[PDB]
Amino acid sequence: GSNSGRRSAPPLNLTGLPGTEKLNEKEKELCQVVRLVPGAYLEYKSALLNECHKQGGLRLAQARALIKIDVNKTRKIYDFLIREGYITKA
Repeated sequence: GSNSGRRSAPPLNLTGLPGTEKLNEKEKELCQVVRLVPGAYLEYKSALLNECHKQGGLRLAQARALIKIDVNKTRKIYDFLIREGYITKA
């Protein structure tokens, strides 16, 4: 047999959603705790990476504005790429 991409299914809605099959063990908990969606987060994560590299020097404010899905919701997604290293904080 081989991997199935199902595992024990994380909490909230994100066990067989479109993208969780790629969500890493880290991003998974980040979206689950924030109740986010796979494709949704996968999108903002990609756009933020391209824009941040284009403008170079994007901070949290730009995140809550570009992907203004909410208040702490964007702060958690951005604080992840920022502290992780995917993007920078000015």
